[PDB]
This record gives sequence, C-alpha cells and structure tokens, in this order.
Amino acid sequence: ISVRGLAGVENVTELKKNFNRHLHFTLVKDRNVATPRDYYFALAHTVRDHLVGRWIRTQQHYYEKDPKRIYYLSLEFYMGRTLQNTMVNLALENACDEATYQLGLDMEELEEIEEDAGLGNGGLGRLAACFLDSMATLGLAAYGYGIRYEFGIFNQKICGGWQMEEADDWLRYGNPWEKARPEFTLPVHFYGRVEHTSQGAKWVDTQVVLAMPYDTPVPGYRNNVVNTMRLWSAKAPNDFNLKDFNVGGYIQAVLDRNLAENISRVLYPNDNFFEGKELRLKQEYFVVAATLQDIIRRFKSSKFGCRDPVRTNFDAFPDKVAIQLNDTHPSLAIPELMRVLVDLERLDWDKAWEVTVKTCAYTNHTVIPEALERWPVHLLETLLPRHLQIIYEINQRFLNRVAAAFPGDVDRLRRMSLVEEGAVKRINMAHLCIAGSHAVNGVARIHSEILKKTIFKDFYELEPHKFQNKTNGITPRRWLVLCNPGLAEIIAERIGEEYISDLDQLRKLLSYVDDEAFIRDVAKVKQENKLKFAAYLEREYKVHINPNSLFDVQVKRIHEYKRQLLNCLHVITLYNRIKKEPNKFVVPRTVMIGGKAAPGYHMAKMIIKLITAIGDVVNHDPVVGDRLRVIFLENYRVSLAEKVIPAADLSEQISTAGTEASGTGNMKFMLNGALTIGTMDGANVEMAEEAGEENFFIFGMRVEDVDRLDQRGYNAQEYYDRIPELRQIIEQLSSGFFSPKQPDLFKDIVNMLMHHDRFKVFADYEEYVKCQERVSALYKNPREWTRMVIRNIATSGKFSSDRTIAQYAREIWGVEPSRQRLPAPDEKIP
Amino acid sequence: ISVRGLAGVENVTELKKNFNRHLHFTLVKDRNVATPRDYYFALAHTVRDHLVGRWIRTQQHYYEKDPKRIYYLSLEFYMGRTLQNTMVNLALENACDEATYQLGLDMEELEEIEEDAGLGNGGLGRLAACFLDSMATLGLAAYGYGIRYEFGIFNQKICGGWQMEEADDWLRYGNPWEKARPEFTLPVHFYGRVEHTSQGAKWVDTQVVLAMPYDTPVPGYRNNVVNTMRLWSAKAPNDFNLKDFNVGGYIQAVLDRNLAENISRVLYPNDNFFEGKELRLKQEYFVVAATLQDIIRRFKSSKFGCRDPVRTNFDAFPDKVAIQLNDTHPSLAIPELMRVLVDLERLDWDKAWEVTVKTCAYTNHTVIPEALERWPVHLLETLLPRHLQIIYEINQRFLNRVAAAFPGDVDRLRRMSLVEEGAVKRINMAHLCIAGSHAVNGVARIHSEILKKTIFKDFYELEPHKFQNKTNGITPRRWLVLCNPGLAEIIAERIGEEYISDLDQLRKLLSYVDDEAFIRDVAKVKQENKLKFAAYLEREYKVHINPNSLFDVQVKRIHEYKRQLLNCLHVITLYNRIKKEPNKFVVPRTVMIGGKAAPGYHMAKMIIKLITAIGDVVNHDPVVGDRLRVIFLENYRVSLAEKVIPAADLSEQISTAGTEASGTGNMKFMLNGALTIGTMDGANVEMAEEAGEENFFIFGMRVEDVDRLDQRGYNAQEYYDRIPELRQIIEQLSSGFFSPKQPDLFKDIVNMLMHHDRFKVFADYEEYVKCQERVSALYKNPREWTRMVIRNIATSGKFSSDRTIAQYAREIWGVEPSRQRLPAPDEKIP
Ligand SMILES: CN1CC[C@H](c2c(O)cc(O)c3c(=O)cc(-c4ccccc4Cl)oc23)[C@H](O)C1
Ligand SMILES: CN1CC[C@H](c2c(O)cc(O)c3c(=O)cc(-c4ccccc4Cl)oc23)[C@H](O)C1
Ligand SMILES: *Cc1c(COP(=O)(O)O)cnc(C)c1O
Ligand SMILES: *Cc1c(COP(=O)(O)O)cnc(C)c1O
Repeated sequence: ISVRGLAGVENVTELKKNFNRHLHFTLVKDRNVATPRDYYFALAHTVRDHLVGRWIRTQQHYYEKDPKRIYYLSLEFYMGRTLQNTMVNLALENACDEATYQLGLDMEELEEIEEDAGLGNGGLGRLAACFLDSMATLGLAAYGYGIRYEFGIFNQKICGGWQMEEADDWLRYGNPWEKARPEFTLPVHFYGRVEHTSQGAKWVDTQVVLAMPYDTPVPGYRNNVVNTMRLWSAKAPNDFNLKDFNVGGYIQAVLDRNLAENISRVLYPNDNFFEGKELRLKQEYFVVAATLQDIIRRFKSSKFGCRDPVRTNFDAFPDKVAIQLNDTHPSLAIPELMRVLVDLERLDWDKAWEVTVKTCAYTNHTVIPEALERWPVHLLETLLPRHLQIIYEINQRFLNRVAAAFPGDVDRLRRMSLVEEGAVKRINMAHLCIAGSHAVNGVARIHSEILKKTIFKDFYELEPHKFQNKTNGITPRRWLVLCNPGLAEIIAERIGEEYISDLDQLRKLLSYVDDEAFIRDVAKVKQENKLKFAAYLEREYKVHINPNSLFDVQVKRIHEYKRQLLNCLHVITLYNRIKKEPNKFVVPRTVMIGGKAAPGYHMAKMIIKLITAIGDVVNHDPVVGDRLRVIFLENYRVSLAEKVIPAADLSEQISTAGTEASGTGNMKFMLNGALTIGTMDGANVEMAEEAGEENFFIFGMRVEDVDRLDQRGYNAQEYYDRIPELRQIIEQLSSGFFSPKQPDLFKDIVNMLMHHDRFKVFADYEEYVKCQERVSALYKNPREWTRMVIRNIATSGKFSSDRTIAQYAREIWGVEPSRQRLPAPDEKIP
Repeated sequence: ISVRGLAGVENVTELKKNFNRHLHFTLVKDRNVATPRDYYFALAHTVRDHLVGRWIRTQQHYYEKDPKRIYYLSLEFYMGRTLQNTMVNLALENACDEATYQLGLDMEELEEIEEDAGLGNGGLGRLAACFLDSMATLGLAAYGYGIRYEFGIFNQKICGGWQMEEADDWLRYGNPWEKARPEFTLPVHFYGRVEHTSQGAKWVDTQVVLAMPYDTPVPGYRNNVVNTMRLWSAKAPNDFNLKDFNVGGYIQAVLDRNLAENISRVLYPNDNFFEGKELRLKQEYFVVAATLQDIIRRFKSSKFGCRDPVRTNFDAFPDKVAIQLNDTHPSLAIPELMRVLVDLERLDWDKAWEVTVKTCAYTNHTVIPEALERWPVHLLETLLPRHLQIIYEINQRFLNRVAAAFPGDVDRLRRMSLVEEGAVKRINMAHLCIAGSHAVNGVARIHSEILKKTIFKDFYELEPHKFQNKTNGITPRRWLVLCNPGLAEIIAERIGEEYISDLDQLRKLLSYVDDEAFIRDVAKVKQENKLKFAAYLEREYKVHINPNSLFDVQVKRIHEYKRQLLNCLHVITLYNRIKKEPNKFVVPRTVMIGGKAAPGYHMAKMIIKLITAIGDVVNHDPVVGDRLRVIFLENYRVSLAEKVIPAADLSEQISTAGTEASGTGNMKFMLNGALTIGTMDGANVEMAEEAGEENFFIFGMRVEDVDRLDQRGYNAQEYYDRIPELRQIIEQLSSGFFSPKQPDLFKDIVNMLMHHDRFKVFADYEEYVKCQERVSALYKNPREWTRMVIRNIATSGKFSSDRTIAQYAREIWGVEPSRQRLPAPDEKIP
C-alpha cells in the first residue's frame, strides 16, 4: 500500500478490538447509532492509547537521567490535526488503515473529521509546532509551553466576496489528545503594589488567577520518544472571587469569575502586528509566570532535591535549564526570573542576572516596526508594578555598560535604552530581550545580517558574540510523508526511508535527474495530487477548475508586505492580454490565492475583496474560457495547506526584499515539487543558493535596490506614466470595471498604490510579469519543467527543522541531539 | 463482610486489571506518582464501565418495546456522590472492596474524594434524586431533565461564627459519570417579537442560545435497568454571537459569548423562596424549551415514525408521554407545548389544549407566599412575547369556564385569574399549572388537604378530580443500605434482603421487639455509628464531643419557619437550668444544628450566628462540663447527611404546624434509628400515625390551634410575661450575655420574636421543653428507648420513594411498575 508501516496480523486484530472497546465503553455507542464522528473518536482513542506507554517512560527516563531541559516558550502553537501525524510517527498508518477497512470504514473519511488545533496565526505558530516535532525526533528533553485558548484563529467565511469572522470552537466535541492536570494548578498574580521592607521588596495586595495545565504528547519519529506540550488555562479562585465581601450579590460574584478566565479565552488574530491591549499583556505574563514556577519546581527536584552541593545553589540553573523565547511575546520571563531569584530566593542582583542571561535566548521574527512590542509604562505600572521596577533597574545597569563602552556617546544611550521617551513612555521588549539573553538569532541569513546592520546595530557593536542566525525549517514528517505519501513513496523506492529523519539524503535524487522512469513518476504524483485537489474543490466548495492548467498558488496571511496585490496586478494583466488577442495561445493557469486577514486590518480585507472581484469578472468571461481561473482559497489553515501545497506547480513568494524575515511556506512548496517565483528575500535566497539560481525564478529589486530607491524617493507615478499595461489596470480599478455597482469601491487601494505604497508594488511589476512569462515557457516543456522540479526537491534537505533544531541545540542550548531509539514502549508497571 | 454482594474470584481479578488499565491508559499515571484522587478516578471509571453495557441495552430496549415515557422536569437534582450508590445497585461493593484491598488501597478513603453533585438546595432537589432511583428500580421508562450548573449550591464556611459562601466548583477535576452529547445540541430562542401573518403567528427576530445535553446513567437496584438523567448546558452559537457585524470588536464579540452561557452557570441558592430575576426566568425557559424538543423528536420516531395511522396525529401524544412538573419552576412547559403544537405543528387550539392538559401534571411543594412564583408581565413581555400571548389566551378561556360554572361570582373570577392586577401585573405560575395539568398533587396528606381547603379552594371547587396527594418518600438504597450498612445487615440477618426494594417488609421486625439479641444489636450499630461520627468530627473539623451523650440533631436549610430558633431557646434553657443547679444530674446531650442559609436571607444568617454564639458560651463553661455541647454542623449537604443521620438519637422536626408541606429529612431519621420530637406538620403526622403516637414525641399547636391564635391575634408579650424561664432568655440576648463585645448584636432576633414572629416560636416553647424532658427520661432507660426505636424502624416502610413512585405511576402517569430484571448486561454488539 506504501511505506506507512507494516499491517501485522496480530496488530490489526488488536487494533480492531480496541476500536470496538472505545466505541462501546468510551463513546457509549453501538454500531447502530454511531456516526462518522464517533468512529473518528474511537480511532483517536485507540491511537492515543499507543503512546501513553511511551509518554510515561519518556518522562520517567528524563527524571532518572536528569539531562538539561529545553523550555520553548511561545504564545502560539499552530498544531493542526494530530491523528495522522501520530500514526506516522508511531508507524501505525497501514495497520490502522487495514483495521478500519476490515471494520468497513474509510480511514481518510474519518481523518477529515478531526478539527485543527489552530492555536496560532501563521508562520510563528507553525514554526513552534515543527520545532516540537523535531526536538522529539532528535531526543531532546524539551517542553513546549503555551496557552490553551478555547478559541483559536477564527474560521474565515467569504460573504459577498468579503471576509466574515466566526469563532473557532475547536473544543466543542472535546479534544482526545490532551490530558487535564488540575493537580498541578499554579497561582499567577496581577496588580497589587510593592512594599519595601527591611530585607527586600514584596509584591502585595495582588489579584490571583489560577493556571491549570493541560498536557499533549509530542511523539518523535519512530524513536519511542514522547515529549510534552503543556498549555495553561485560566481559572478563577473560589475564595476572593466570591470572598471579598460587603454587598454586590452572590450570583454576580460567581458570574464575574468569567473575567479572570477571559485570559485564556481567545487568541489575538494578529499576524506580525502589535496591538497594545491589556488583555494581551495579561496573557503574556500569565504564560510566563506559570511556566517559570513549573521550571523551578522541576529544577529544585533534579538531583539537587536529593544532595549535590546541598544548598539551593542556582549556580547550576543554566546547566540544567534553557528557555527559548519565541519572539518578544514571552519577554516578561526575563524580569520574572529576576523577581523570583531576587525577591523570593534572595540571591544578590548580580548573581541572579548572571543566571538569567545564561539561561535565556531570544529569537527575532521580523524587522517591521508595527510588529515591535512597545508596552506603555502606565500599563506595566498598574498591572505589574514590581516588574516595571526590575526593568528600570536592568535598564539602569545596562546603559551604564554602554556609557562605559562608548564614553560621551549620548545619542547611543537614548537609542539603546529599554525605555522610550515621547508622547507616552514605553518599554521596548526587543531591547529587553537582547540585554537579558546570551543569544539572539535571526531566522534566515539575510534577516540575521539585516539585524546586525540595522535594527540592532548598536547592540551588535556592544556584544557581537550574542548575535547568531538559525535559518528556519519545516518538519519532513507532516510536510512530506503525511501530506504527500505518493511523492514520499517514489523517493523511498529509489533511496530508502532514512531521509525522513535525514533530509540531506535527498541530494541522492540528483543522480536520477535524467532517469526516464523517475521523471515520469515525479510528474505522475503531481498530476494525481492536482486531480485530488481539483476534486476536493468541487466537493466542499463547488465550482470547477481545470486540472490540466498550471496551478499558480500564493497562500499565506494577507499582508501589504506579502504583496498579494502584486499577484493581482499580474492576474489582471493576463486577463487584459487575452482580451486583446483572444485567439492567441497562452499556457492555461489556475491562480489560487488564500489567506486570512486580521479582523481590524482594513487594507488586508480590501485586498481579499479585490481578489474575489477579479474572479467574478475573469471566471465568467466566455472569451477567456478555461485558460484563466482566479480562485480565492477560503479558510486557509494547516489542514488546507496539507492539501494545496502538494498540488501546486508554482509557489508565489513575492514579498518586498528585506521584509519577509524568512518564510516557511516557501520551504513547504519546494519539498513538494513546486517551482518558486520570488524575490531575493528571507530564506528564498538560501533556497536559490541551494538549488542553483538557474532552477529558481528570481526577479525584482534586491535589498540594496530598495534602499537606493528610498534615498532617491519612491514615486509610483513614474511607473504609472511609463508602463501602459500598468496604467490600463489602474484605470480599470478606478473606473469600476471590477466593481460595477460600486465604481469607487477600490479607491483606497488605488490611492495607496499611487501615493503611500511602503512596499513599492509598481517598482517590481515589470520584472515580475517578465519572469512569469519565463515560467509559462518552461511549463510548455513538461520534461524540462519536471527536471527542474527534481533539482529543487533533491536540494531541499537543508530546510528540515531537524537541521535547525540541531543548530539551536549545539550553538545555543548546549545539548547534543541523538537519534537513539528509547527502550521500546513495553508495558511495565512499577 | 456484609451483604454488599459477592466477592467472586473471577470478578475481583477482572476488577483489578481494569483498575490498572484505567490508571495507566485513562489517567496516564503510574503507581509511583498516583495520588488518592487518581485511585478514586481509576476506580470510578472501572465501576462506570460496568453499567454502560446495561445503559445501552436499557435504552435500546425502550426503543423496541416503545412504552409510555415519563419525563420528570426539575430545575434541581440533588444527587450527592455516585460511586458507592452505583456499586450498591450493581452488587459490586464487596468485589470492589476486595479488589482495592488487594491493590493495597482503602476503598472508604477513596470514596471520600468524590465531590457531591450539589445541583439542588435541599428537599425539592433531593426528592427528584430519590425519585430517579425509584423509577429505575421500578422499571419505568423515565428521564430526568434539568440544567447542568457548573456551580451548584455554594460551599458554606463559618468565619467568626458567620456563614461565608464560596463557589462550588464541582467539575474542577472532571465528572467521570456524565457523557457529553454535543451531537444532540438544540437551539433555544429568547426575545424577538411576534408576527401575525396569513396562516398563523410567528416568533421572529429571536436571540439563539444552544442547549448541549450531558447524560448521566441512573441504575435501578439490581435489575439491570439504567435510565438517563439529561442535563442541559448553555452554549453560544458561533455565528450571530460574532456575525452581527458593523463594529464593536472581534475580541469583544468572542468574550461576550459568556453572556449566553451564563444561563447554566450557577444554581440560585434559594430554598422555598421566589426571586424574580431575569436570569432565573431564562434558566426556566431554557430547560423547558430544550426538553420539549427532545420529547417531541423521540415521539415522532416511536412507531408513528414508521407507520401507525400515518399522519402526525398528536392524539396519541398523551398515551406515549407524561411530563411531571416538579413545582412551578418548569411551568413554561404548558405554554411552550401549546406554542409548538399550535404555531409549528398547526393543530387547532382546542385539540392542542386537550393534548397539553392530558400530558402535564403538577406537584406543589409549599403553601408559603414568598415561595410562590409570580412573574412580572413586563419581563415575560420582553423575554417571551409569544408565551405571554398564549398565557393570556389560556387565561381568557379558563375564566370563561369559571364564569359559566359560577355565574355572577365576580370576585371568584379575579381570584382565579392567572393574571394578577396591582402595582405591577404578574402571572401566577401556580394557577397556570393547575389549569394546564390533569393532576395536581400535594406532598403529604395534611398539605394536600390544606391545598383544597385554602390556597387552591376555588380551583378544587371547579375541578375536584384534578387534586390528589402523593406523600413523599426517600430511597432505602442510599438512605439505609448505603449510609447504614451495619443496620441493614442486622435487619437482613433476621428477615432477608427482599426489603431493600420492598420496605413494607420492615414490619416483620415488629416480632423482634422483645428479642434480647436484636435489641442489643440495634443498640450496638447506633453506638458504632456515633463513635464513627464523633471521630469524623475531630478528624475534619477538630474539637471533641462525648459519644455517650444523647445526639440531638436538627439538620436542614436555615429558615424562620423551620424554627431552628425554637431549638436555640431550648438549648439556652438547658444551659440556664444547669447553671442554677450545677450538681443535679441531667442526661448529657450533644445538640447538633446544621444547614445553609440563602445568601440574601439576613434573618437566617443571624440565626447561624446565634447558634455559634451559644456554643461559644456553653462549650467553654467549666461548670457544664461534658453534659452539654452545642455544635453547628458546617456545610450540611447530602454526603454529610449520610454521616450524621445514622448517628442521630433525636431528630428535630419542629416547624410551625401547617408550614412544612412534607419534609423528607424526617423520614431519613426514622429509617435510621432516631426517635422524633416534632409538631403535627407535614409527613410527621403520617409517621406518627404509622408508628403509633405513643412511639413519637409530639408537641405544640396543631394547624387548628394556629388558626385560632391568628383570629385572636398573636401577642408574644403574653408568653414573655407568663414564663420566667423564657423572659430570662430574652433578657440574656438583649443584654449581650451571648455577644459581650457587641451587646446589641442580636437585637433584630429579639425584636422579631417579640413583635413580628409569623411563626409563633413562643407559642410552642412551654410544650416543647416539657416534651424534651420526656425524651430525656426515656433515654435514661436504654432498653425501652431502643424498643421504641425498633417500633419506628419497623414501621417506616410506607415512606420509601418506591411506594410514592408506584402511586404516581398508577394514579397519574398511567403506567405499571415492574420489578422484572432486564435481560442481563451481557456484552452484545449489533
Ligand atoms: C497606519 N495604519 C495602517 C493599518 C495598521 C493596522 C491596523 O490598524 C490593524 C491591523 O490588524 C493591522 C495588521 O494586522 C498588520 C499591519 C501591518 C503589519 C506590517 C507592515 C504593515 C502593516 Cl499595515 O497593520 C495593521 C495600523 O493601524 C497603522
Ligand atoms: C420581609 N422580607 C423578609 C426576608 C425575605 C427574604 C429575603 O430578603 C432573602 C432571602 O434569601 C429569603 C429566603 O431565602 C427565604 C425567605 C422566607 C421563605 C418562607 C417564609 C418566610 C421567609 Cl422570610 O425570605 C427571604 C423577603 O425579602 C421578605
Ligand atoms: C507554513 C504556514 C504559514 C507560513 O507561510 P509563509 O508563506 O511563510 O507566510 C502560514 N499559515 C499556515 C497555515 C502555514 O501552514
Ligand atoms: C433530605 C435533605 C434535605 C431535606 O430535609 P428536611 O428536613 O425535609 O427540610 C435537605 N438537605 C439535604 C442535604 C438533605 O439530604
């Protein structure tokens, strides 16, 4: 059937009875009233059973051996579905496929019932998920810590061509994967005030909110390692949240508990955008405060909570603990670690600071200013009074270091301060992170260089040793084996299975680039994937597409910097050219654009409307026929990505040079047989460098060109004046050609393009359409298109998150990865 | 060990492995980190497994045979713990005891970990629970329908002698007994308006709230029948509760979902008191609206949803459905049934009314005015516009019936109206219930008579056939076998086990009233129970009591009508007499008073303080020694009742004659070997009648005496003037003898007693203390005290809820009870 594992005789039999056990005893149903959802659940519980044994021994193992622990703090974990991924990592896929088949059920049908765990916005959250998978596969004692939102990223609906948001009630039917651990609930404090008494400061009169943990297992790839992802949920205490007496109403008090519990209610749906709301700050401290208590508790046990030098010497803390800050969201971990060490453990400031810096590391994800977290001092002042004091003290000591290093450089002083003066004083969380971390890394070579040359230039000059680079990656399990079994199979047929946990081995495929059989196969799986997607499209969304056309797709969050607008200009250009010479042959294309817009991002929502507006015109023009279709992919999310990416021919990665720190969707398309048209931005640079620029479709300005244009001054009118095709498009938009009933509907888009385009869409237009013409030429030559595809696939090995994690491990955490199988799962009950 | 079932070799072995299965796979724990709570859960899941098989076949059975279904609607189900009760009804207690013993665990220790399901205030909620147990034991196709409150009755804490309330987060660690059934979620409507169009009225522009059901199994006593209790939970839809667009904030919209969900958040903590709050009305409609949809859906299937006369003829509705309204709380079921039949099914009014009346029956629980539900018309007008219209129409037609029956009786017309004029117009829910039900019953003979003679005299004259009586009862399983195994054993030793489901057989014990062995035994188990309680007291609450004294207990909700105050007067009298003649012998007593006060009931809270204030003085007077202790039993609830009742010697049932409709605590004490001191009120009358007044300690005014006093006019001063002992007590309270630091602390109590005592505490004082002297005399004669106890126990058979349910079944529902064992639980998987 494929290499989804063995369908053993004893195990298929064992699976079936357990499926039946759960359907009866767990779901309390009988075959005569069970629905597909019930069957999905019976299966999930059956699969979940297989890793608890391993989960228990893995955690017991770490307790015995006591290795250095890695704590990955993130406010986002974009997990997606977990049934298939679990089967894959446990080598259960075929056995399960067989067992459900014999029970008369279609496993694929049941998998579609699982709800996505959408606890993330996009790239940042998905990276955390890929990292968790790699850390387990590399046998690291790692823990993912976050927040268990009861409502994840909103489900996107398109009404009248506009995006409608609706709550993502992903827990509605329950989550079979998590395990509530109410016995490990921890208290988190808010508000209050600081008392300075005799021997130290005291944080007093605080409001208490409880943090209840929920654990989800993270299985490594076929190595019997099962790590833990601990997500915190907010709960109101039953006392004060009722006991603070003297009238108000007993009923009201109880109803008001959903005020403390709102902290973990919903994920902020902003991608690369900072919104300074109090609720967000509460969420950030909540995850940090609870996590750190858990980390220290575990440490106090270790082998120090037995003997060792005897005397809680936190001198060894950094030798046993590593905390990775995914962006600045969990930045309060730095002043919180100090607070605990100084205020509670009573360590001297300098010793505490030494420990803090040595255990914390920070990962920067973007350079755009509106993504930068700058919290108003009055907010921190009211909510976290002691932390503000600690931050001022950290700032004080840091600036003294700067002054000593650059005597008289007064402007440098204000530039590096963690405190920004002005309208309202604010705290720069990025500066906080750099000062309190021993390592700061960018997510792609170009991005890391930009950090040193621009945004954090002063900090790099002060401590060059802190700055590093760790190019992002994606997990080959979910992003190849899981979503593209067909491709994984033909690759395995030639080079074996060892590449699944050693992607570099994909290079061996280079020697099949002229193999007639392989070329035919690679091309066949892509055709099958396209036919499958084309069917899914009519199944769940309904309105046909041609599977013989070039599948041109751009899927990612809607952003001005991502330039979905540039894509739109090209689509309209294609349309206008066909209308000019109807009977001229052009390579048929199905351009698919999908992605969610943050609810308050007006321009992003306007772009979605433009996309659907273009499709309304183009898709119903008889003269165009099936040569051009414009489709907006609704509710783009992890599970949808697993469907479109394997079906794509052309991957659109066209952000303005210097704006996309790295990107990861780009890597997903490369691994799945799509060719890339993009700018020299983020990881694109490293991808072209790995495959050879001749096997990549690069166009547009480079970072330097953008800077040159800025010195000069960007004037869109110029491009409008010199390019007739461009002029024609802008006039079509302006006149209502794409919005008959509301002729001025797109005035904001046009106005922006012409007068305030921070991302110079027009500047890359000419080179973009020219490059697109080259893609079409090559597509007309199936054999050569496929050969270039093989060159990309064979050279994508570097982009596996296993490589990324191995680098973090060695160059930042100080731990050694290992591909050693944990001593089987075997029963055991001590 | 006792007759808690057989500890079979194969089953104890089977139990142990399943306990281990659950500890490993379900709880994901290993013996090295498992805590008593984990062990309790492993056991609960193991026991829960044993009834799913039966649960499934019972429900399948009803589907095949299609008997008339009984729907018991109640806003309260005071269930308590369910582990032990399940073991008892499944005959698993000994096997489980053995198995956990071999696993090295103390089953009794684990049982204490289970949280009470306190979804009720007291009597009314506990009655619903006893009824569910009896209906299952009598093989009735019955369903209990209610609301799944996430917060039940508050946990009571005594601080400084005052009651403090704190949220009852009973779901904190999860509920192993329930099964969420999200697939059966139903929508409930609120607000909106009524459109009268061509062919009928339409309820439009409503706000939708979803009702998600949770099912809990209700096992019958050893007959393999497992019925269902379906509790509804409120959930906000994901659309409109987000989709009603045009600014406000996406985040806010999501947070605002906890506005629709507040409906099932908390139980109103009022016992026999009406609070006209909108949230309460919403709860009442919520349970009614969801339940009725479920009832009709099931009906449409039956055997009509196959063939029969073919044509949804609701003519057979009353032949297949019976809806019992537990008090007026679910009264909206009447106009809701009409709404559905008329507005949706399009039946003519008269046919719909015929069906409604024939399927509905109402149970009245009290005659006190402040418990009467009178909803303001403006509230129903805004929240349920169509129901108000239907109620006016029902009223209209009903009054026309009255006018035709009593021509010219204009005052009768206004008296019987469902609409009350005055300050604000209100709807009398009790009148609604009588008009739309074919049966109305009181809960004890005297209460039922009072209803016909007073409160509902006009209605009784109109339709005498509607009025009935159904004396309350308690289940002998939980209230004897479960809480008093020792007593159940010695009884079984002489007459067998058949009495557990046939309490009348207890009469056979009369022939052992002179048996020397039995007398010694009955007395021994009572002594063991007392020693056990006396230990529990120091264990969990700490401060010693003497197990050799007479255990004088009054446990029930704190009320002015229940007269805990009268008890207080007696206690103070005892104290004053000892202080007067210290060296005179008196029978030692431990008087225990426990019960919760509604949070807003000031007087009730003042009484609790008085009780603790008396104990402060009495318990620390050296001269008193161990002859008199006054203890306030904290957090009285079902699980605590299971502990004190079996340990009691004297049961205090002293409400003012005519105020306690029935009472059930009184029956619990009679069954467990306590003698009763009480007034001729509620069921007390029937209890004395069953045991013989010579074996009961009756005192005080009868209903007639109370009425006589009212004609005359009650003047407390008179009693104050003629009874020195009483005068001395009132002056002690007035002067601060019991509240040194706050001398006027009890001025409200004294003022009330002297000027506005609606319950004439003083009028029964003399006869009360005189009667108490008779109890002490008899206690001094162990042998005779015990012989009187045997006369009470042997004659309590009539008070089993099996008898009550058998009467409801035959005289109201039209179904025949059956003690036939359902065809085993045996595996099966169709
Ligand atoms: C001037 N104004 C433009 C819109 C912007 C804004 C909003 O008002 C609301 C939003 O939800 C977003 C968002 O999600 C991303 C970005 C963003 C992110 C990176 C680069 C450029 C931009 Cl415009 O901007 C947002 C902010 O008010 C400043
Ligand atoms: C005059 N006033 C007295 C208090 C009463 C009241 C409250 O203000 C608040 C409450 O929670 C209760 C309660 O639980 C029971 C009874 C009650 C019930 C039956 C008979 C007599 C009484 Cl007093 O009364 C309550 C109401 O405001 C009328
Ligand atoms: C991989 C992924 C992303 C990130 O895509 P980029 O193109 O790097 O912005 C966003 N959303 C989902 C659903 C993803 O799978
Ligand atoms: C039985 C019971 C009641 C009812 O007691 P009465 O004395 O009839 O008022 C109230 N609360 C609990 C916990 C009960 O078990």
